[PDB]
Amino acid sequence: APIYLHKMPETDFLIIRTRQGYYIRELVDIFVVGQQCPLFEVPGPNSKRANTHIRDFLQVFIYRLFWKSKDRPRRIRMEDIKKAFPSHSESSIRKRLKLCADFKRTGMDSNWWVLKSDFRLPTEEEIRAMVSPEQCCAYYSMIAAEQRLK
Amino acid sequence: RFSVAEHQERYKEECQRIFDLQNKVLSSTEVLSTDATGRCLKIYRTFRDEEGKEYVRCETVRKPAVIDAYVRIRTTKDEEFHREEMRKERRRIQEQLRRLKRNQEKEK
Amino acid sequence: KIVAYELKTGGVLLHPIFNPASHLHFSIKHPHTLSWEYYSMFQCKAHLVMRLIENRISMEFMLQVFNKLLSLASTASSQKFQSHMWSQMLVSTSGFLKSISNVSGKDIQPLIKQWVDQSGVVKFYGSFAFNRKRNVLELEIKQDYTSPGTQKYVGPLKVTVQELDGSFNHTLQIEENSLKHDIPCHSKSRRNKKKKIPLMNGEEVDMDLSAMDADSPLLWIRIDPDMSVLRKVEFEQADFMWQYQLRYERDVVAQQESILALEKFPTPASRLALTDILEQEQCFYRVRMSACFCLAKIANSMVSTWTGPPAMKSLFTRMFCCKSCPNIVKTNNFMSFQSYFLQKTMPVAMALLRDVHNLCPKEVLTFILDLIKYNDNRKNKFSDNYYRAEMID
Amino acid sequence: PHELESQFILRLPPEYASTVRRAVQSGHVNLKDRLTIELHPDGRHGIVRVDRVPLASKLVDLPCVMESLKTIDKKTFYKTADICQMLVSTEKKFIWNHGITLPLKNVRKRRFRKTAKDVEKEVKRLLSTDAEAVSTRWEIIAED
DNA sequence: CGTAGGCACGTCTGCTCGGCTCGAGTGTTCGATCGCGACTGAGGA
Repeated sequence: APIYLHKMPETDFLIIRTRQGYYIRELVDIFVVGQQCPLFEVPGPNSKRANTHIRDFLQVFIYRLFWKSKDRPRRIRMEDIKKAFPSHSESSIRKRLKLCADFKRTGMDSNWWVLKSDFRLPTEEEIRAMVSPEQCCAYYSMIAAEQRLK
Repeated sequence: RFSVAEHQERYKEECQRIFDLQNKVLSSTEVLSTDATGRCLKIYRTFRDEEGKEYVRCETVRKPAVIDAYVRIRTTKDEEFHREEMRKERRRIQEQLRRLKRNQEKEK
Repeated sequence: KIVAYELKTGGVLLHPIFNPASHLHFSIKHPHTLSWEYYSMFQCKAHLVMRLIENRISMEFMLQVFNKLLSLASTASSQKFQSHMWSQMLVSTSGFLKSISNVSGKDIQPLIKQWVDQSGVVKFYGSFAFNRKRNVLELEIKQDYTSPGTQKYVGPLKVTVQELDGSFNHTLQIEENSLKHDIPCHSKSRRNKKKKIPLMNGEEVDMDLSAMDADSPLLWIRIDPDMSVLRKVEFEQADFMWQYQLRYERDVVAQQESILALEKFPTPASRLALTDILEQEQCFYRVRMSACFCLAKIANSMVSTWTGPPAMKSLFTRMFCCKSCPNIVKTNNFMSFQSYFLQKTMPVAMALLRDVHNLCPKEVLTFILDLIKYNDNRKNKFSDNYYRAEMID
Repeated sequence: PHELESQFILRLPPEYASTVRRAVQSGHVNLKDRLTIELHPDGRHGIVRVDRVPLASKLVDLPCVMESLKTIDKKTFYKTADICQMLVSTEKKFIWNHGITLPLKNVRKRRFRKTAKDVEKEVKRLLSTDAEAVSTRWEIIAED
């Protein structure tokens, strides 16, 4: 997108607030961004690319929760995923956990989804190759436009 | 009756013209001076006050935006014919489980 | 070279830890106890693993790594302090990986763990089947990991399928328990109309689709085309797919592997494919030099079927002899450097022709002797010693 | 965990902006005592106190979306936050029509495409009143 | 008095059915040239 450098107004400063306090910078350079020329295609609603991105995003989140688990048989809880993705029906989450995990009801690891012993958890570069950040931006543009149209 | 170079060149020139108008307006440091039915919706509501009373409230909505969103739910709820249904499903599951236990008793 | 050496004896272990390699009859703790063939294969495997690191982390970041090492060394090289700073001129593995992680933000520790610390190459056996109903291509890739030189690959794997709609790349995840990989296939509407089939590069060509199957759109398959692993591939295509891959591919390693795989199919369509490769300038010359020997082997295998003259003789008289005299060779002008190499390699392959009696024919031996007699080199600006030496060969 | 930082723009009167700018570019902690910000529980009202002199403030919504972009080499820029609010110092009142840059003035009125068919919340309240009721009578009306 | 054998939820398992997307495959329409006969001015008998 074509950008155009303008000097800042003489009255405006930039306040960065966090939990601890306010911080102030001056700004001197501000660009105006023209009409964008899109290089990535935003998917449509209920598209095949849309549902593929939703499934791959849920799978990447599940793999990264398994990597974060400290238990020697890696184990996660279902309501962590239900807190992250609350619009998802639990059939889809159980579909993602069906391969790569199993539910232990009794004994040790009870009410946990332990990782299968034959399953090799993917490395960091494979998980990065699953979903790209630009696909997430295209999905966020689609669902925001879905809301505005709705 | 051109169907080829005319359309392509026309599109190209309109593209250069718009690109060049946008560049100029945006980079300008010039200061800019600060500058169907025609039908409303009316609703009558019947409620009971403390002790004993039956007051009725007639409320008129003149906002056509509020109208559209209001009516669309009724028309949907009119075609929509639930916590009660979930309770009914729970009762059904209890009955089915009792029947299964009776079947187990019959088998043993 | 390295897959032959590592399957022959054990494997080359870059970066051992101090024995770490006990499969081989010398100690790898010191350079002066290494076998010389091991030293040669060590340098060879080191530069191929560096090409793999360039494949994971792009070439400009790789040159930035090398420039950072050189710049640390040249700031170190001007100090006078006795090695307070002169040891920045010495590189290590941990320092090299740390500089890579500094310039790129990715670390290569799985790739380092697989191809450096582990000492093995991988073997791929592939076979496909086209499902016409669901329009999919079911690949079947199995590894031989129980041979003495081999190891098991669990990473991703690129495969390139040339169908009628073009060339498509697919990434396959080859875990330990994996065997069947279903990839999707495109249309076959470039057989409905005669349109040109688009290639791996941007161009497109006219293909003779009479040899292709009617139900499958796919023309050829290549497992790991970019040589992104240290591998030996054994793919089972059909012979027309090998001939299409020899003719219309825009990759020299795929043309070479199709030449290497056409020796098992001595059909006359393969003879036509190799002869069309031999006649074709704008093919890479080392592919035509291989097609000479492949054509000689195929010609030896289809005796009592061969129709006309011996192989490559009419082609030699068409390319390198006079128009008015077929058995007199043209006077030597070696200024093209690709028909020079092809001219000096074609009788060497032509002499491997054999008759039904297992004796070289007296039509090819007489042709080679007439190539020797009528040799005139008083007119080119180049010497004749290699061409005459190849005539003796 | 990590919480995304919340950056906004502070607009001051021009003499007070010059004193605050001089104190910022000086860099001492003397500025910390001089400049304070008190945000009222309205959420859209405040005091900015420059040199202990109170100024009345309003937190307004900006028509465009700005993004802070940091850099280390001035060739690649990383987005750090989204700015949409400004605490100008001196509902419909809390919406700013103009943009910060000079070319963007009256952007909301002129350079913004408007598509139309609070209101949703009012409809939800009406539905709740209908539920708490017993009998509901409705008619699309005419002039009356 | 204690003490082991039957009733509610929660979450997962598995199969069935209906709906939606999406691309391959096939038939249909319409401008874009190709060729034929003809129109119509034109320099030599």
